[PDB]
Amino acid sequence: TTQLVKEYQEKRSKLEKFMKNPQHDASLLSNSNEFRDKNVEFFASGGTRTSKFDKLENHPFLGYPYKRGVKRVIQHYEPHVEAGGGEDLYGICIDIDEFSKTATIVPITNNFEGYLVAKDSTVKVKDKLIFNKDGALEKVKATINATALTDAKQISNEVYLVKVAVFGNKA
Amino acid sequence: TTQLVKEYQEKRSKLEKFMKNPQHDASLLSNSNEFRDKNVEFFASGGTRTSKFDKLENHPFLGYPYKRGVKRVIQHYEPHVEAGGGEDLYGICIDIDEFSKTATIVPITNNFEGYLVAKDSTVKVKDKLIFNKDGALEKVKATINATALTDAKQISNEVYLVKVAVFGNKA
Amino acid sequence: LMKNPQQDSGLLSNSIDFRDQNLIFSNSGGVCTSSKDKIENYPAKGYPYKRGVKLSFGDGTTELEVEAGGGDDLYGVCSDIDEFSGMATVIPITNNFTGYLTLKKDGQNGVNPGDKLNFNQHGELEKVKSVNAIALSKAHKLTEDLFIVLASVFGNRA
Amino acid sequence: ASLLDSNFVPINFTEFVQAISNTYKQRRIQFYENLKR
Amino acid sequence: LFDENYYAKAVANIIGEVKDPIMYKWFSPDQIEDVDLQMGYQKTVKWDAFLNANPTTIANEVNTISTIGFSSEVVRLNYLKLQYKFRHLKQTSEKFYTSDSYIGDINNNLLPFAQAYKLASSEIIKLINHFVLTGTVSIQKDGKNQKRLLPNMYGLLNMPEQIKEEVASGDKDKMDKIFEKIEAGLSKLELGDEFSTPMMVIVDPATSLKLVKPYAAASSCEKWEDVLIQTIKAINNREDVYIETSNLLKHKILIYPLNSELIKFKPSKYMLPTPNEQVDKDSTDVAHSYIDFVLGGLLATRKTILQVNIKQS
Repeated sequence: TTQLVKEYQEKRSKLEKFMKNPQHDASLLSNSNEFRDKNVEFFASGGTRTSKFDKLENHPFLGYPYKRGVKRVIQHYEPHVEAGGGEDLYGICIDIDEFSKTATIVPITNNFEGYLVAKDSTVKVKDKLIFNKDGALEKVKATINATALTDAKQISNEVYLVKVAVFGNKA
Repeated sequence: TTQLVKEYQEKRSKLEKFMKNPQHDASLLSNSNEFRDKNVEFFASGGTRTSKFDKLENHPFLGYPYKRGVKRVIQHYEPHVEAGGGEDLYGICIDIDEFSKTATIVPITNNFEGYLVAKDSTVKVKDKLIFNKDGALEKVKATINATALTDAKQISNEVYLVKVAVFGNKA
Repeated sequence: LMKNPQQDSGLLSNSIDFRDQNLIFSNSGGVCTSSKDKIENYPAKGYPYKRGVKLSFGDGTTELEVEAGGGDDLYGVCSDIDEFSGMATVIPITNNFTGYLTLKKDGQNGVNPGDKLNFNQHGELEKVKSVNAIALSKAHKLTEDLFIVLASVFGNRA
Repeated sequence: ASLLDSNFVPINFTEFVQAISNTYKQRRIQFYENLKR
Repeated sequence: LFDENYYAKAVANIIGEVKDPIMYKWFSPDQIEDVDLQMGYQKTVKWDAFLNANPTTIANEVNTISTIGFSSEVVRLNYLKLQYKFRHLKQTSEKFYTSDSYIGDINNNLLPFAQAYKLASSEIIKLINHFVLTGTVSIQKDGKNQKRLLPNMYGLLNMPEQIKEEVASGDKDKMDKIFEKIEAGLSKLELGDEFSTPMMVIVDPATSLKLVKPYAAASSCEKWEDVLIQTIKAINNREDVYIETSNLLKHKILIYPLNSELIKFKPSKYMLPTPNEQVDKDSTDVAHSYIDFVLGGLLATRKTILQVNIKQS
């Protein structure tokens, strides 16, 4: 009974760790009256600077590709976006509707400026970054040109957010 | 992610097994038009026959004492009720409320007729039953006089409900 | 060789079924179209319809035109032609595109969804280096020498 | 509040949408009234 | 509004020309009930009582009485919203494409808004009907490349926990074998006390042609259709049985009751095609418009639908 409840808590915490906006009821309110450094959060969807004429495509997704580089995988069902990088990079996931399980992707043809998941806390400003197999950004085979604007910021044991601008492909 | 979801479902099922009326969302309406054998379920609270002059006491509980014999445990907080039998039996828990964590219990001085948890499926009609250390009824040194009215009926892997009339203590 | 068949038809069309009624050569544009897409038009040399185009320069008296081509000279993808004015609608290589494009009549059976594609000298897609194109379906044959395929083009690669 | 009524004049898109759903519902009711198996 | 939004006025005039869906014939008037939302989920609670022991005789004085219990079940229905875009001519540009016999650009396949909307609406309705009967969304006659949908979104053909029978490939032409499976499926049906209700049968045309053959040496004055009607009447307590032909099905037979208490269709009030206010406009004569429609809302009881699949391999 009690052990079952504890296991339920652990599983719920582990599952909600990989969630954009997990629903956690709190016993008391939090104080965030200061207006600085409130943007570094896992639920901060979209980008820091967004243009009216940006191209957004919604696709079914497998796994959790939120704030990660995505590739197209074709299976019978329609093709789906999966968290991955390398030479297969098609775009980056900037939003996810979990009810419909639909991920929104900005194509690599468009330029983006915003926070993305990093491999670890070894990223500094003015660094060249590459998307790994898991869709995470790692310090430098850079087929694309992405530069880090800030340092790696830690929210959880594996949640590392870094402000990066991606502006196409190299040659 | 999907593995975490599967583990969460497993732990949720394990927790919901030990619950009066677990809340589940189903895609279909189960059909039970047959009015026979529609009362042998774990959510059937109370007793088969209930008198207006029955004495009911609500107490804080530890563990899950639902449909089990309970005993008073003193620990600072007020004393609670824990599932147990033997010579320490105080009463039998006939109802439960998990929101307030309050168990509705009939004292041992008041006779009862209803479905209670049995240790296993080795109980027949006209059998003398004793409450074990876990508060479950097992076939027979019986301090109380409880006789099985029906045979053990299985609903879950360990859920065994048996119709029993308890009418005091022996000598 | 035309957006609309030059020869007329002797038969009315049966508008009953709703499935697989889009694999026609007259289907212009893209299957999924963004309202924020950049659309250009140019004078057309030849018939670059449903083909990759490249810039063509004449003597200098007349302006530049677009001709079916690929390789190192790929400028975009033609998605529409107005025959009266000879204006070819071209979507730049810098813009994402998803639609039906001409496929090379060689190994068209070997084309499967998820296969990397590159443009040839005649503006025809072929199975593979410098252009990011992925086939989303199998080759559909509209004529003994005409094969189309659903492909997505999302810019050049390194 | 249906498109069948000529006297009805929607003021905004929301009323127009509500009239459409009412119009569909009335047609469905009318169909079942005139349906014979 | 109609003095400002021409497109809204055009749809209002053209809305009467769109034909009613064929799915209405598959359900009784009482089985369809509209709900009010666009996307999300709804919950339904069904309450049931039960008797906990034998009744007690009221003789002399007694205060110990038997008890009647209660229980409830909750079912969650998922909905979805989808949209399509279509191009057309700008209203001010129609006069420059009007002809003596038609309006539009034949060479470039451009239509006035009214005509384009009517055709687009008709195509959407066909897809709506396909989903209701089959539970799947696809535009390929092969049936592959399906759009992945939400859980708790099922049609009549894919509803879980229902009776499914498979006719072997070698007996695909043997009508006796086909009826053998149907009877077995009819036996396994569990209608409870609501068995005294009309029933509905849906068959593909190929199966429909096989039915109209004389009933099998050979006999006369009786068809395989009537044999099926009698067999279904054996379980619905001699109630009415209806048969319908749908080209959507392929070598499949669907049997389900027409009782709301067993199967109920609760679709969104915005399920049918609805125009969108957003109208893209440029300097050219080409405009774009959007149409919205909602999917979901089918609820059925466990083991009340018989699905016979005739393997054509």
